[PDB]
Amino acid sequence: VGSDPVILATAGYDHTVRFWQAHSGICTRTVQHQDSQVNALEVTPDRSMIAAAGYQHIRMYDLNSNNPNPIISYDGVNKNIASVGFHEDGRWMYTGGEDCTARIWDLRSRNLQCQRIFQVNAPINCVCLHPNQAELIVGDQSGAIHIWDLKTDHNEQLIPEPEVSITSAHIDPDASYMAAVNSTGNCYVWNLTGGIGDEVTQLIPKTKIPAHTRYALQCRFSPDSTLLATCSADQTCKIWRTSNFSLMTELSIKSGNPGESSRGWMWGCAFSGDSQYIVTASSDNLARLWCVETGEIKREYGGHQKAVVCLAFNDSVLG
Amino acid sequence: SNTAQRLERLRKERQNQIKCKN
Repeated sequence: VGSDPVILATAGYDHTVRFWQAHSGICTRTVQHQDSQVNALEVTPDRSMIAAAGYQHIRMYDLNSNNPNPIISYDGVNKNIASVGFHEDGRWMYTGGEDCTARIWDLRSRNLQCQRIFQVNAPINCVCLHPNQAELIVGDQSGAIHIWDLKTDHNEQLIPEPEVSITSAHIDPDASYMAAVNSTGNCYVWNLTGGIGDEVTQLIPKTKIPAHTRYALQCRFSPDSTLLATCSADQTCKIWRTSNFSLMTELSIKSGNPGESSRGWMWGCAFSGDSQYIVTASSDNLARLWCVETGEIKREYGGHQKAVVCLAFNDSVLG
Repeated sequence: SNTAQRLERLRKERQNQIKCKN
């Protein structure tokens, strides 16, 4: 069930997606996702359904009732779906597939046909909606960032560095910056559109922040737009500031022992409405809850039987 | 008669099968 202002779920390789709440770390509902693994899951902004996307299908799971089955399934693509998302009023789906495409879907059982396709020469790894719900970022395995506006049908392509695949990109809800990470850990931050009027979409490279010697897998802002957390394959999650882009906080799950040899990577993270407590998904068969100030963990959920690669954490707007 | 049991099998599983939209 999901009749609560805050919700939390994780997904991975154990063929289940777990829902729980951060009161005592006990699971509420284990929804059965079989025949594939979940790349990414997202909850609907009306807080009625959740969506798990992995390997050629997007499965909806109901939140108000107790149903372990995929009520609505979307198929048609031929490979994986890296990331999905919805309009903030629940009108259209932006889904980035593994093969070559970033497409739109219509959520109503009617012939509206607001669905378009965007085709590039590379397998795409990340999609990100603009906070004004007008533009969209595509990030692929050739290091290219396709700024595609849904009003027109022409798209900008930007290459900071070729020969390296970029993995994630995100824009803070205050619309201040745009950061992105690649497969060597470099995190470039361009200044986004300042042209609120007619969507001119000018970008100037502000900084590149060199960290994360291993692969950097996900970078996300905060809703307060004062912090930015990024997770990397050296079993670390580091939160930086937006003032001078220095290191605010460092978190690690490393045991300090040479007998483990990277027992689990840092796959995903998310902020809260206060930007005070974060929830992190590591591949050590459990998820953690940390604070952005004291450094030490505050909570743990270890009900999974395999690694987990994606997690969803939304709460109420007040915070 | 094998066809009657196969018909029973198909109707019983088809009753549970069709419950979702693709």
